[PDB]
Amino acid sequence: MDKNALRKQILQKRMALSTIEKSHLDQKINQKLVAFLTPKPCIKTIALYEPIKNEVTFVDFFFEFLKINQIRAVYPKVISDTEIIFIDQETNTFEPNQIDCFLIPLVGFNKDNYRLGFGKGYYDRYLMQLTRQQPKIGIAYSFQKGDFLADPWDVQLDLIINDE
Ligand SMILES: Nc1nc(=O)c2c([nH]1)N=C[C@H](CNc1ccc(C(=O)N[C@@H](CCC(=O)O)C(=O)O)cc1)N2CO
Ligand SMILES: Nc1ncnc2c1ncn2[C@@H]1O[C@H](COP(=O)(O)OP(=O)(O)O)[C@@H](O)[C@H]1O
Ligand SMILES: [Mg+2]
Repeated sequence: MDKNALRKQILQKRMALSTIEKSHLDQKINQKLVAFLTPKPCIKTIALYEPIKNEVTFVDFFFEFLKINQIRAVYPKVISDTEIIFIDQETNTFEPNQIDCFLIPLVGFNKDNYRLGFGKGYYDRYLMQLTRQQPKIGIAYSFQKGDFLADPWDVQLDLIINDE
């Protein structure tokens, strides 16, 4: 349904979310997230993101679950307008394969688990460098589901953790 039309629609529905609901959906999601990792304590370095246009938020206790398990959290930083890189708190940059798992922010997703981002293409571009079959998990509210045809360059997400 044209990636652009489906963006404005979902993005707007997400911006109209009430604090209490958002809170109720982020809590649920962060919990499915903690229960998602524990059963495979192999992730030593994980890719997160800094919630922006009302995206799913990462809660305090989630950051604590990573703290007591010595898991490093690296975040995306746009270099120019070409590519993005991932760095940690001390600002050291970790190469693509130094990252064991990617928790990705998104606007929408279709039945084939393809992502719909801001339209820049940084993630599709980046996530092609992963040669370790690292998990590409999309984080999102259950209503971010959308019907759109994927382009040849679109990266397919392995799992889409949502409030369900
Ligand atoms: N929290 C988060 N959300 C994201 O979806 C996002 C992020 N992290 N992680 C890195 C990339 C970068 N996404 C970007 C999206 C848009 C523009 C951009 O074009 N900015 C406009 C601003 C609009 C304006 O004021 O005109 C510009 O042209 O300046 C840059 C980077 N990304 C994707 O998952
Ligand atoms: N892996 C890639 N290599 C080269 N160009 C890309 C790649 N991925 C995306 N692009 C370009 O960047 C743009 C990103 O648009 P789009 O895929 O719709 O963004 P989004 O993933 O945020 O929905 C596309 O028009 C495309 O031409
Ligand atoms: Mg794409």
